Amino acid sequence: CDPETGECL
Amino acid sequence: GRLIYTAGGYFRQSLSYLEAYNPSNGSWLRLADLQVPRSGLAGCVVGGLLYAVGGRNNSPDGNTDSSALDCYNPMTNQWSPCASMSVPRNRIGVGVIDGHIYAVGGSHGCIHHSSVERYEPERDEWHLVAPMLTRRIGVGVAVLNRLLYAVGGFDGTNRLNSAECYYPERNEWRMITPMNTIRSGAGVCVLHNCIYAAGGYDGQDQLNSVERYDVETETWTFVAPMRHHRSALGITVHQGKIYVLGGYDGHTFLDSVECYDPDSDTWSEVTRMTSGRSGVGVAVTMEP
Ligand SMILES: *CCc1cc(CC*)nc(N(C)CC(=O)OCC)n1
Repeated sequence: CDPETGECL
Repeated sequence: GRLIYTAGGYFRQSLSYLEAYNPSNGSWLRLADLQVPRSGLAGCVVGGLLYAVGGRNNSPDGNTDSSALDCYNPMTNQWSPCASMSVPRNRIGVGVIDGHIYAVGGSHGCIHHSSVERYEPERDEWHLVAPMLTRRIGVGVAVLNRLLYAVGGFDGTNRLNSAECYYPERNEWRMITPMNTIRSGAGVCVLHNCIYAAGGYDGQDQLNSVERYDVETETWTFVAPMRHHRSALGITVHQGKIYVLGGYDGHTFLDSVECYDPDSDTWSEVTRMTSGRSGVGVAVTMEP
């Protein structure tokens, strides 16, 4: 996940 | 009779929620969903209308960056499409100056934008203005004294502590003093002559630190940190207090909403969102 947003990928 | 609106966001997938918080009584109201789910969008208000700008739909079937501008009227509880921007802009920042919306930065796939465009509601038209000196996605934007500021973000290679200001009558951007901390995904707002930058991600951790830029002194000074570290938070100002909404802390999609009182230099928890989420768009307007 993207550490800034939490979103998958 | 003013509410804090939160639009979109992410939790498992990008969301279409529109919910409004009333600081006067602590209530939340669920209102008409966005027509298309989106996270990494920005919200703003012009002439009583709420706008949702940019973002990306990160769905089970794929990722679609958005060039959309959608208009919500609280008097009818209806979303209407408005003119789309020149390009998709995920993790955009927006600011309103003299009735016009400035859309700044953001990404389209691997493209990290330095471009900036301006919307005129009276003509339902966007036009490109001078680009920023730096490409910025996850950029925080705020307006103070009819000047537009773009703070932090990520340029495609590095997360940034830099910031810059746009002077509309000269159609020119100039660097300002950099922040004391690298922040991409911070919440940026204006309160009493200062531009605040709260949270974000410095390359290693989601931050709880908060710093403010005094436009008269050109310095950045830390204030009290938030209780929760958060990145991709929503932020707004209402009756002289800053409100931060949600975000990601490296573990949880926060439902926390904290409120900063500048007179006491303290943060307090004021309500929880109905469910945890990151990447929301936030703005303040009349009750629906
Ligand atoms: C978005 C799904 C997710 C979140 C996080 C937190 C960063 N980690 C992972 N893992 C470790 C990878 C994985 O198995 O993802 C499957 C979707 N996933």
